Order: sequence, then C-alpha cells, then structure tokens
Amino acid sequence: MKTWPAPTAPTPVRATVTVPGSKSQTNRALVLAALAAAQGRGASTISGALRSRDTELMLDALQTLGLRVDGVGSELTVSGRIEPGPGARVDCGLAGTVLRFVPPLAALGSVPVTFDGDQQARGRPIAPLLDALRELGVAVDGTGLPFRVRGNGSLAGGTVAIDASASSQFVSGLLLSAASFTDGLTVQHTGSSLPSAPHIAMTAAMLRQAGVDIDDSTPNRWQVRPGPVAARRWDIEPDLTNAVAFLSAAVVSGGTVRITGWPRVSVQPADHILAILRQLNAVVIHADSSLEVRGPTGYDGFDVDLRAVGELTPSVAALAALASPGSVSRLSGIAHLRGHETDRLAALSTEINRLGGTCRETPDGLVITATPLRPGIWRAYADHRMAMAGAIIGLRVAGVEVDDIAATTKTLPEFPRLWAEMVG
Ligand SMILES: C=C(O[C@@H]1CC(C(=O)O)=C[C@@H](OP(=O)(O)O)[C@H]1O)C(=O)O
Repeated sequence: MKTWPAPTAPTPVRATVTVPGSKSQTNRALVLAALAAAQGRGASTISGALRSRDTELMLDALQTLGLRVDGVGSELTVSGRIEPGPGARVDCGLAGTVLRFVPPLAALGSVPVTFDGDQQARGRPIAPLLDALRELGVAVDGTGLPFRVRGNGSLAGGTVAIDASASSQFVSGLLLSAASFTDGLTVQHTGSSLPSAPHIAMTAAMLRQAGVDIDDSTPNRWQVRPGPVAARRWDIEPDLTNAVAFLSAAVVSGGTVRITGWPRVSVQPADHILAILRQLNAVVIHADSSLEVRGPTGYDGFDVDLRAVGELTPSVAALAALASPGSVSRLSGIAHLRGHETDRLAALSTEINRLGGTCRETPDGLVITATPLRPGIWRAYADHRMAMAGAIIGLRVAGVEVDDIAATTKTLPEFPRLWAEMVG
C-alpha cells in the first residue's frame, strides 16, 4: 500500500475545519435507539451521525440482532426488534464500543449471538464484562473473542461488582441496557484506577436524555432503574477528540484554526481539552458558534494528566515531541492505554524514537524529550489516532510519511481531504 506524505507547514496554518460527528455519542445513540425500538417505543433518528468504520460496525451489529438501521448520509433511523437469526454473528472489528456495548443488548434476544473480531481486536480486554454478564444471569461461552451470548430473552439484572480498571466501556456497556433488565442494575467498580470518567458521564447523561433513571451520586457506583427507554431524535456533536488533531496544527505552527459548530455545553470533555491547549499557552476563544485556537510562537515542555482523556495521548504526544528543543514533557494517568486499539504507549514510543526522537514509556505514561527529528515512515498500527499523530508530526518535519492513513476511517474517513484542505 502506498504511504501518505504528511504535508509540512513552513508557515502558520490558517483554516476553518468542519469535523464530523462524535463516535462515542453516535454509538451510544444507536444502542439507546435500539433499546427503545426493541421495547416497542418506535423508530428513532440520529441527526448529524458519524459515518465511519466504527459506527458502520455498530449498526451492522444492530442489524445482526434484528433491527433496521436506515440512512445514507448522517441521518440514521433505527427501528424494529431484537430478534437475531440462526448463526447470528457480530463482527466487532476494532470497535471497542461494539465489543463492549452490544453483548448486553443481544442478551435480550432469544438465540445464540456469536461475537467475533479482527485478530487485533482479540487482544482487547473483555473478560471482566463477560463475567459480569454471567453474574447477571446470562449464559456466555468463551472468555474472549470469539464468544457466544446465549440469550433467553431476559436479563435478570440486580447488582454486580466489576473491576473496570482496564476499560470504562465495561461500565458504559452495562449501564446502556440496564433500563431493560427486569430488576434494573446496580454496578460497583471495585478497587481504584477508573479511567475515562467523562465517558461514563456521557453514558449517564444520554441515559437521562432518554428518560432513564440513573443514580451516580456516589463515586464508583451506578444505579439504573428498570424502565422505558424513550424513542427520540438524537443530535450529534462534532467529535472533539478528532477536533484536537486539527487544533494541534495551530499549536505547532503558531497559526490559527477554527472548528465550526463547537458546542458551548456538551456531553464530551470540552473543558479538559481547552484547558490542556491553554497549558501550551495557546489562545482559545469561542466565536460565532465555532471554536478558535491561536497557537503560540513557541512552547516548552509540559506535564499533563490524561487519565480522564486517554484518547488524546497520541495527539498530545505529538505536541510534546515538537516542543522547544530540550523540553521534557510527562504524560501521566494512562497505563490503561496498553490495552487500546493497539498498546498506544509502546507504539508512540517506537514511532517517535524511529524519527530520532526521545520518548520513554513509564509505568503509567510517557516522558518525552524534544530533540530534532528526521524523515521516516510513521506506522499507524491500524490505529486512527496513531495515523493522525503522524500527520501532526509531519507538519514540522519534512519527509514524514504515514504507512496507512486509511486507518483514520475508524472515526474520520475524510481525514486526508480535510487535512489537505487545512494545510493548503
Ligand atoms: C479508545 C478510544 O476511545 C474510547 C471511547 C470510549 C467510549 O465510551 O465511547 C471510551 C474510552 O474508553 P477506555 O475507558 O477503554 O479508555 C475511550 O478512550 C479512541 O477512540 O481512541
């Protein structure tokens, strides 16, 4: 496959970028629309939905369970029932949200639904969630992919303790269907280290928008009351995590990038993002329903806790590599990233060091010393965020090529075009 040459920015980037819908939100909207339809409440529509490999894997998963998902552009309509056919098999691909959000949903069906995935997907944690489902009265064959959920059209529900240290999606996946369990559900995360708090809060918030009663007033504990899931119209926000790759362009080039339709109040961690940009002395302003960032003329090393926003680590590692010569940066809170798409700490370390950089993995992150970089081939490891991180680096390093820029289709199929239009 041909490499993709990352275009350089010998001068301040200046652009207005529209990024498409949020993956996290879109795939939550699809699961909740599914539950409503399967409850008999009717069809739901998702407006401004992300169309990408991860959301296509989700609706296909949903269509495999018996539901009907229509729409050619960003408007998706969900209808039908959970009624899987014989030999039903969900392809989880590399979408963690399918792997983690759909086995609870399939338990409401009445047939064995098999879950399978990419060889790379088979490295992703899932065993805790499967054990949870067993505790909650579901027959599940297998402890990893491929596994079978043997549904008897009913999930007892109740109370369960889970160690979700490896992935917040184990809590989110349980919470999304719990309204449909007879007894509803009480989930207790045991121990500590619960990554990605904003994404469990995103689940809680969208549940409440669907009229589900969820109690999260005590940390590490969630209580959902059995009840109707409303059929409604869902309005999808631009993906703020993808927005940051584009905004990083303003930051490393000292230029100016605006993201259109940035939400003033949002179910995504916008505050965490903006605060991290301002750490690098970027100037961030809200203007005409769009977000504008002005990068500084230079910046030094930073320490940044990413525990709550781990999926920013590749773009922020790229920023750390492009800091003033000699700058030392520390990214922390992100031990759980060894369990992602790919182990992102090893991968980022490998690729940055290949460009002559200095990136050291630590027990919970990366320490990165900015040193001059050289041309090279930046490998994506089939990971959309790794691909975009190489793009950020090539803005400031001539001769950088990403092996597989198509990895970006996971959440942003149009990245090459978008990125080319922003840098030109
Ligand atoms: C891994 C990615 O996104 C994830 C989207 C996600 C979800 O709830 O939507 C939850 C978080 O999961 P975890 O607790 O396993 O880190 C994300 O990090 C990514 O896109 O890079």
